[PDB]
Amino acid sequence: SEEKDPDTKKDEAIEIGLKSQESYYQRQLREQLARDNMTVASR
Amino acid sequence: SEEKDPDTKKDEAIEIGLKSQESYYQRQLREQLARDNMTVASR
Amino acid sequence: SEEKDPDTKKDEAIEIGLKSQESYYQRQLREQLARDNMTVASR
Amino acid sequence: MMPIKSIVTLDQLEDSEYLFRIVSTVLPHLCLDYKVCDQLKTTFVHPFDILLNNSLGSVTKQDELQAAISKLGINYLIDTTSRELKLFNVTLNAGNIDIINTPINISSETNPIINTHSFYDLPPFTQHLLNIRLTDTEYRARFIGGYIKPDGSDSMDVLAEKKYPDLNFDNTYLFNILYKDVINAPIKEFKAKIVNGVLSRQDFDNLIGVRQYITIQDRPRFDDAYNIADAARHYGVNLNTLPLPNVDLTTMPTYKHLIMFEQYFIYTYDRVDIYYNGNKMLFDDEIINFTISMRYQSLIPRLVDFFPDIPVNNNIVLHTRDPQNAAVNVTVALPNVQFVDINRNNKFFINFFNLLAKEQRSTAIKVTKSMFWDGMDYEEYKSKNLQDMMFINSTCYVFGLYNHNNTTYCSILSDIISAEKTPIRVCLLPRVVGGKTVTNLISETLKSISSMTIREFPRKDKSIMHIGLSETGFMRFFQLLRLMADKPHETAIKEVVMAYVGIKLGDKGSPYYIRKESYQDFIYLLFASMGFKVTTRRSIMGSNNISIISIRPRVTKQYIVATLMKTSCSKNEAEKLITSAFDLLNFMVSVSDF
Amino acid sequence: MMPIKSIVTLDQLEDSEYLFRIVSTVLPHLCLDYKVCDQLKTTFVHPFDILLNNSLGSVTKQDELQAAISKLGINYLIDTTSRELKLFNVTLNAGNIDIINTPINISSETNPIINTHSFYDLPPFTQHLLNIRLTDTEYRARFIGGYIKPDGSDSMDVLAEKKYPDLNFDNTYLFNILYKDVINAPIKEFKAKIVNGVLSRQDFDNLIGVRQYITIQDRPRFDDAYNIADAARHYGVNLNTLPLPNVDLTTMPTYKHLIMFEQYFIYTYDRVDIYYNGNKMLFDDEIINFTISMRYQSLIPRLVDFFPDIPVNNNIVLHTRDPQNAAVNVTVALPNVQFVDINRNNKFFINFFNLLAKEQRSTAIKVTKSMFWDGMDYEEYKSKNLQDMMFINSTCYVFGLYNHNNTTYCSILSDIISAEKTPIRVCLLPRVVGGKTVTNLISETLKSISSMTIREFPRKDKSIMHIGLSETGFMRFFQLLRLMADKPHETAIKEVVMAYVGIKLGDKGSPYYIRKESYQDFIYLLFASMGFKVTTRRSIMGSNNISIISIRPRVTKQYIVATLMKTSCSKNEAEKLITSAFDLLNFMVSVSDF
Amino acid sequence: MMPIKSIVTLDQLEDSEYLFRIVSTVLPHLCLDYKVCDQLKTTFVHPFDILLNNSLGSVTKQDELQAAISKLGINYLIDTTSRELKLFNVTLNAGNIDIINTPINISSETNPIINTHSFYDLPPFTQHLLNIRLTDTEYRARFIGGYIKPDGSDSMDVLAEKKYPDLNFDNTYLFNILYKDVINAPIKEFKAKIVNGVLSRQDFDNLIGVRQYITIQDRPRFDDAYNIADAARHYGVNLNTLPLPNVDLTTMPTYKHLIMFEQYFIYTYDRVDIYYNGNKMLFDDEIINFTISMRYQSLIPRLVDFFPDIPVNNNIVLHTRDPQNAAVNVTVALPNVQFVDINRNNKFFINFFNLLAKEQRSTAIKVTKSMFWDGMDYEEYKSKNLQDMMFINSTCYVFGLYNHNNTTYCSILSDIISAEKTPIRVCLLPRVVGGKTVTNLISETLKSISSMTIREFPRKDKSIMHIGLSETGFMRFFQLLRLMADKPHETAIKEVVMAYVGIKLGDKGSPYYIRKESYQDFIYLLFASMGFKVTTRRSIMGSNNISIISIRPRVTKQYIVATLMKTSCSKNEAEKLITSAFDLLNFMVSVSDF
Repeated sequence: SEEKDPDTKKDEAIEIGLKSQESYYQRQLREQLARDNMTVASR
Repeated sequence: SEEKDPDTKKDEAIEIGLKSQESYYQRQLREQLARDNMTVASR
Repeated sequence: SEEKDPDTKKDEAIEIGLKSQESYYQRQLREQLARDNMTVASR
Repeated sequence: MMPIKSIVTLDQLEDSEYLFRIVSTVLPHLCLDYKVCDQLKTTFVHPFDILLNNSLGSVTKQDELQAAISKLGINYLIDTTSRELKLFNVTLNAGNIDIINTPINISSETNPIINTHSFYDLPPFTQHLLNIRLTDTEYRARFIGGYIKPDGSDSMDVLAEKKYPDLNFDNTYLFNILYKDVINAPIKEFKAKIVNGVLSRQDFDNLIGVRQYITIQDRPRFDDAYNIADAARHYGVNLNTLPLPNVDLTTMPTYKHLIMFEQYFIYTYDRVDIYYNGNKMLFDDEIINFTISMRYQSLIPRLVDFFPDIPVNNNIVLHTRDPQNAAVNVTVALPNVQFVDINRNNKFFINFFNLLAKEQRSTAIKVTKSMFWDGMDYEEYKSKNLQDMMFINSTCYVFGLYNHNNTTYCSILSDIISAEKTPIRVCLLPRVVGGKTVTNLISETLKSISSMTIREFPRKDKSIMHIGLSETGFMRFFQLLRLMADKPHETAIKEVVMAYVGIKLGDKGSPYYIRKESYQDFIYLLFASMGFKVTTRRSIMGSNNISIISIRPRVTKQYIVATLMKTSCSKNEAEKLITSAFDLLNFMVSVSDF
Repeated sequence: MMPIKSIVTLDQLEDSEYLFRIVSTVLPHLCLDYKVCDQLKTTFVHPFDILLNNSLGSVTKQDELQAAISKLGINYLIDTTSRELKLFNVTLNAGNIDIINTPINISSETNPIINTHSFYDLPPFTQHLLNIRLTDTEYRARFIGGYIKPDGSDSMDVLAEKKYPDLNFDNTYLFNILYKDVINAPIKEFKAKIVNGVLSRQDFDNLIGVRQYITIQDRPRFDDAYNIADAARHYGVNLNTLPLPNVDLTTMPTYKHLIMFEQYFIYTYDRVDIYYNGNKMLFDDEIINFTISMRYQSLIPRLVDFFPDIPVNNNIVLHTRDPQNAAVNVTVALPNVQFVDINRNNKFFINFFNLLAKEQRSTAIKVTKSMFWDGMDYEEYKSKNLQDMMFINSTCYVFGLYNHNNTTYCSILSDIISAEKTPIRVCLLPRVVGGKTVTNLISETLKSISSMTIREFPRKDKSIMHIGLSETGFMRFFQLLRLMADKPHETAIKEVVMAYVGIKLGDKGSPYYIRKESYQDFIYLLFASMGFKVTTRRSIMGSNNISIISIRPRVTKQYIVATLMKTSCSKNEAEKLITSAFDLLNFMVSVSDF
Repeated sequence: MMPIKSIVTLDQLEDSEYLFRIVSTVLPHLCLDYKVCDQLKTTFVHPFDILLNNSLGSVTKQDELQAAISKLGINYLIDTTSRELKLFNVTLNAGNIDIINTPINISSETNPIINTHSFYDLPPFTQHLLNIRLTDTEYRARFIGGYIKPDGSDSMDVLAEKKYPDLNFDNTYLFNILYKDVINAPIKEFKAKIVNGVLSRQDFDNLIGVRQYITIQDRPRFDDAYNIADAARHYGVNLNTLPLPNVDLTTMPTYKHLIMFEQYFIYTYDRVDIYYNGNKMLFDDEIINFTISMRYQSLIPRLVDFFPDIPVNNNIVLHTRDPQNAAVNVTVALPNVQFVDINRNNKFFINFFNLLAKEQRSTAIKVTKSMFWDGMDYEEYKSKNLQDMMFINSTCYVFGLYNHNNTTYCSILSDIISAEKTPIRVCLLPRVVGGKTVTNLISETLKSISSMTIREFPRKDKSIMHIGLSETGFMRFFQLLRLMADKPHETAIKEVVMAYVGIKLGDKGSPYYIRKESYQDFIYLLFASMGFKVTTRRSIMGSNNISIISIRPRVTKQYIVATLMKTSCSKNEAEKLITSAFDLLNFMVSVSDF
C-alpha cells in the first residue's frame, strides 16, 4: 500500500542525498572540464 | 479402438448436423450476396 | 588425479592398438587406390 | 513416560497391520447384529487410477465412476485450453499420465489449516487429489476429481472467488486422449491416431481437408510430420487428383477444415489466401469470428449463458481488398444470423463450442450424493451414536468442509475442530484392503458368522497338523499372531478367534500342513498371543534336550465358552464364534496336553 | 516380540495425539511448582509463513520476527543478484511464494549424517528450512532463515568454505516484493506496482525518466509493456512536451535513470547514444563504471571492506570518438574522486551499492540469543537435570551443531551422538498446538491449577448430563478418552484428570449436554479408560434388554483422594487437581451407582 | 480400543528407537548359540552413495561394490547416449550427482502393487533405487543399481518387454565422470579436465587434434571455450607451427580426431571440407560410416551379436564431387573389410564401439549371488524355521519378485501375498545402525557374551557413581531407559541387561560419573523400567524434604539369578549375562537399600 510504506519517505531522503552527492561530483567534473576547455582554447 | 468408440457414430451425427446448419447459413449468405450482386449490376 | 588412473596406461595400449588396426586398413585402402590409380592411368 | 507421536493415527501403516487394528480394535466390540451403513461399502477412487488399472474400479460405485470419467473428460478440456491458471497438475498423454512436478505456490488463499497426513496407502491419483483437497480450495478439488453435483437441495455449493463453466454430458474424451498409438508429430496439439500401423481413416480424411489450405512451400513438411503419403497409398487416395480448395468463404462448403487449421496448425504452417465474394480477407481474427459464428449459430445464446459479457452482434465487419488492391470494409448482415467475437481466447472458445455441440447431442449425467464429496451435515454426524463414531473414525478417513475468507476449504475433521473452525459437513472415505472396503469386509464378516448354524464344540483329536487355513491364509494369520501381545487374556482370546475367522472367510485354499520343525514354536506363539501362560520345560534326558509345553489355564470347552461369553454380546454370539473358529479350536484342544 | 519402528518418535503424529502424550507422558510427572524456561515459551516460525499468514506470528518472539523479516529481505537480494549458486530455493512473486522444485544435488559437502524426520506438523517454509538445515551446511540455513548474530561473545560462528557479505539494517523489502498488484510485463526484473488500477506514481516518474534513453524505434514496445499512455493521461503528463534528455554524462543532472536502464532494461530495449563533453562513448562497461562511481563515491571504501580485491583507481579511461570520428581516449581524474570497476557482476554490485546506501540511512537491527539458531553449549545442556532433559526431549525438536571437514553442520542431537560425532551446541524448537507453544501451554496449565484455592470435593447429585466442557471441549476430550487404555489404574486416573483440566482451561463454551443415546457408552469409556473395572450386566426383563453399569472399585472421596495422593508430589497438589476437575468428579460420583 | 496404524512396521522410525526393538524384541529370544547367516552380515548400498561418501562402503561386500561401480559406469553410458527412454533419473556431474525431479509417469506397466514404505533411514541413492524397484519393473532396478548376474544356474532372469545390451568389464568410468575439476565449457558433452589449474595434457592433445578440422571462422570461439592458448603456452606448443591436417580420408593417419569432432563438436562448430582420394565428400553420414568401419573393423561382428538387424556390407558408396564439380559415386570395396551403417543413432553406436573396444582390453567381472538382487527361492524361504523368519522380518527389509503381464516386478513380500500374487523369490536387505548391519551387530553381541568366562556375581559396595559406560554409552543407555516401560518384570530385567551389554560392547570411553543432582532420578528410571516397584517416600524432617527410595522385590543374587534363569535358554546363559553386565549389577546391588 503506497500510503503506508514508511520507507517511501526514508527512500526519498536517500535519493535526495545520492542525487545531491552526484550533482556535487557532476559540478566538480564540469568545473574541471571548464578549466581544461579554457586552457585548451588558449594552448 | 476405432471400431468400439460408440461416440464415433454420435460424432458423425453431430458433424452432419453442424455441416447442415453451416450449409444452410452458407446458402442464406450466397442468396443475400446474389440479391446484392444483381442489384449492384443494375444500380 | 592424472598420475593415479591406471586406466591411462590401459587406454594408451587401447589407442595404440586401434590406431594400429586403423593404419593397417588405411594402408590396404591406399594400396587398393594405388593399384586402381595405376590401372586408370593406363586404361 | 513414553514419547508422543507413538500412537500412530489409523492412517500411517501398511495393509497387514492396518488389518490387525480392524480385527482387534473394531471387530471385538461390534455385536454380530451391527449393520454397517451401505454407502460406506463402496469407496471413491480417482478415475485416472482406474483407466490405467481397471481392477481398482472394483471397490467403487460404478454409477459414480462412469459419471466421474465423463465429467473429468470435460473439465480437463476446459482447463487445458484456458489461459487462466490450470486447476489440473497432470498431463494426459497417449497410454500414460504424467504428474507434473509443479512449484509449490503458497499464498493468502492456501488452506490456513496444515495437513498432517501423507495417504501412502491410496492409489497415486487418489492420493494426489487428497493432498490438493486438503491444501487448496474445495472448489479446485471437486473440479479436478470430476465431481458432479447430485440432484437435490442437500448438495452444498462451495465458496470460491472464480469458477469455470459447469457442463455435464456423457462422453469418451479420456479414452480418446489416453489412446496409446498416435503419431509422435512435432505438433502435439493434434493426436493423430495410428490404427494397424497406419494413420486412422477419420484423421486421414481430416488432415487431407486441412492440407488443402496449407501453402505449396509448407505441404512437404506437413506431409512428412503426419506420414500422409503412406496413409494416402493405404487408403487408395491419389493426392495429385485432389481438387483445389474453394478458398472463398461464401461458396466454401464447410468451414470445418479451415477452423481445424486455425485451431491446431496455423502456429506451425503457412496458410493459403482466403477470400470473401472475390475480395481478399485482411485479418485472421475476422476469418475466425465469421466461420465460428456461421458454423455454430444455434449455440451462440448458450455461450452467452456462461459468458454474458461476450460480444454478440447482428452484423460483422470484414476488412478486405478488392482484386484492384483497394481496401474495402464489407459489413455482413444476414437474416437471423448473429456474430460472436472470440479473439481474446479463440482456442478456448472454439473448444467450448465443440463441447456445447456435443452436449446438445448427448444425455446429461445424474448421480447420487457422494459421502466423499457431499458428505453429511455436521449436526447429522454429531447426532450419531458412540459406536458409529468409533466405527467411522476406525474404517474411513474423516474430513470436514469449512468456510474462511469467503472460501470453502476441506481439512481433516480433528484439525478443523482443533483450529477452532466450525465444520459445516463431514465427508468420509472408507479405507481399502485386499481389494475391498474395510467397512464392507466387516459387514460381510459379521453377516457370515451370524448366519452360521451352531455346531458342537470340537472333541480332542490326535495329530492335527493344520488349523484349516491354506498356505496363504496360514501365513497371513502367522504374521498377525506375531503382532498379538500383552493383552488381557480373555480379550486376547476373542481377538485371535476373530482374526482366524476374518481370514478363513477369504481362504480358498486347501489346509496348510504345519512343518514339524515349526510346530512347537507355532504352539508357543498361539497360546502366548492369546495370553495363556505357556511354560516350556526343557529337561535334559540322556543326550536329548526334551522340550515339554504346558499351557495354563487348561484349554477346555467350559474355559473357552466361559471366556468368550464374557467378551460376547450374547451366548449365541459366543457359540457362533466357536462354530466359525471350529478348526482352530480343534487344534488348540488337541495340543493343550502336548 | 513386537516390531521396532513402533515407538514413533515425539515427531511423526498429528496434533490431537501429540497433545495426548504431553497430557499423559509429561504433565503427570511435573509437580505444580515446575518452572518452564521462558525462552521456550515462544518458538521460531519462518517469516514467509507469517507474511502470508500473520496468525502464525502469534507463537513467535516479535523482536526476533521483525529482525528476521528485514534480514531475509537483504539476504534474498544479495543471493538473487549473485552469479554464485543460489542459497535460496524459493521465488518471491507478487502476492505469493513459489518453492522451486530444485534437483537434489548430492556432493562431498552434503551433511554426512542423514535426516530421519519429515516435520509435517510445521508451516511449509519452517519445514523447508529444517530440511535444508539438517541436510546442508549450517551457514546456508542461517542465511536463508534470516538469522542475525546476537550481541555477545556467546554467539557461535559457523565454519563454511564461502560466505556472502553480512549487511544488517531495517527495511521493508519483503512487503514490496510480495505486493500483489503489479504489471505482468514480459520483463520481470522491474515490478511496476499498480495502485487503484493505474501504474504507481513513483514507478511512472521512474519509467518516464528511463523512456528518455530508449530509441525512437523501441519506445512503442516499451510504452505498451508498461501501459505508459494510460498512466500519463491519469497523471496529467503530456508525453509530447517531455524535454529531450541531456545525453552528455558531464551535464546530465542525474545518472539515476541511465543506471536504471542499464540495470533493468538494456537486455530488452535499444538505448540512445551517450556522450562525454561532446565525444561519443564507445563502451557500456565504461559508462556503468563512470556513472556508479560518481553516484556512490561516498560508499566505495565500504564496498572495499567486503571486496578488498575490487579495483579502485584515482582515475578512469573512457574510450570515445570525437564528432570527426577519431578515437579519443579520455582519462578522467577529478579531485577527491575514486573509480571502481564492477564489470564482473554489474547487476550485483549496482544492487549492493543500493543496499549500502539504504544501510547508511537506516538503523542496524539488534537481537537476543535464539534457542533455535544459537542454542546452548553442549556442556550446559549436559549439566541440566533429568526432568528438564525429559521435558525438552518431550516438548521441543532437539538439534546439535557439529564440525566435519572444516564445515559446521546441524543434525538431530541423537544422530550426532549415534554417528560418534561430538555436538558443540544444542539448539531447540518448541513444538506448537492450537496456536501456542506446548512448553507455554504446560507452563500456563501448571500455573492455573497451582493458583486455585481448594474447593470442597463434590457431593453426589441427580441427573448431571454434562462434564462442564463445551461441545468443542467435550469432543476433544472424547477423542482423547478413546486413546486412553491399559494403564495402571491410579496413573490412568491422574492422566484423565489432567486431560480434562488442560482442555477446561481453554474451554470458552457453555457446557455440552450428553445425548441420552450416548450416555451409557460415555460412562463405559470414561471408567474403562481410567482403568476401573466397569461391569455391564445385560438382564433380559420381559421383552426389555436392561443394561446395568457397575463400577469397581467404588468411586468415593477417600478412594479418589487416596489414589491422587499416591500419584501427586504433595497432598495440596491432589486437592488442587480435585478443585480444577470439580465438574468431572461431580459427574463421576453421581453416576458411580448408576 | 486404540487406532490401527500404531504398530509402526520395523521400517518407519529413527536409528536409536530402531535399536531398541532389536534389543527388546529380537535379542532376548535368541539363545547365545544362535548363528546369524553370514550373507546377512553385509548389506547393499548404492555405489553413488559410496563414491561421494566412502564410509558407507564399510557395511557392504567389497567384491559386490567394486563390481557394481564398474557395471553402473557402463550402464549409464549406454542409457545416456540412448535415444530410448532413460532408465536413469540422475545426472552425474563433476564432483556431484543431481537427482532429476522427473514427472511421475503412471501407465499400464507401473507395478500394480502400491508401495507403502518411505525408507528415510537409507542413503539417498539407496533409498531412490528402492522407490524405483518397488514401483517399476525389476529389470529397470537391476540396470540402474549396477546388478551383475552371478555365475550359476540359480540366477533368475527377469521378464521385461525391452532390454539394453549387457556388457561387463572392469573400468573407471564413474571416477572420470565425477572428477570435480573440469572446464565449464558451453558444450557439456566434452568434460575437459583441469589439472593444476591447466587443461589436462591428454585433453589438450585431443583438442589440438580436433581444432585442425574446425574452420578459420570458428577456431576463435573454440580456442576461447576451452582456454587453448594458455594450455598451449603451458605445454610449450606453438599453435602457429602446427601442420595443416591431412583432410583426405585415404591418407589421413588417424580418424580419431575427425570422429571426436563428429561426436562432441559438429553440433557447435563448422568443419573443414573432407576428401576421398582428391574428391570432396558430400555426406557426413557417409564420412561417419566409413571412418567408424575402418577404425573398429575387428568389433563389427561383436556389434552384430547385440544388434543382428544392423546393416553390415562388404562395400560402401560415397557420394563425392571431383575438382571439376561432377558428382561421382565412389564404391569402396577393400579385401577383408566390412562397413556398418550407424546413422540412425550415431552417438550411441560410436560410444558402444568404444565400450566394446575397452571390453576387449579389460577382464570381465565375476560376482557371487546377492541376497538383495537374487535373493532365495520362495520355497527355500518357507522351509526356514520360525525364529529365522522372525529374525529376518526384524533385521532386514523383506522383498519378493513376482510376474504379472509377462513382466517381473518387485514388491514388499507382505503386499505380494496380500495382493494374492505368488512370490517367486525372497530378496533381503539387512538394516544398518552406527555403521554396521544389525544382523552382524547381533552376531557379534551373541558371540561376545558367549565367549565370556563366568565371573562371580558382584558384591555390595559403597559410593558407586557410574555404571561403567562412558559418557556417550551412558547417554545412549539413558535414552533407551526412557523407552523401557510397562513390561513384565522378569522380561524387563533381561531386556535392560541386554541393552547395557549391547552398548558396553562398543563403548570405548572411560566410565561416566553420574552427577549427584541426577543420581536419584536415574535410580528411579532404572528400577521402574526394569518393572521393580520403586517407592519414593518424601518425609519432611524439620525444614528438609527428604526422599528415601525403596525398591521391591529386593535386589539379591538369588532374585536376579532366578529371574534371569527363567528368561534364559540355559543357566550358563544367565551366568554369562551376569558376567557381561557386571558393572550395572554392581551398581544395582549397591543402591538397592539406598
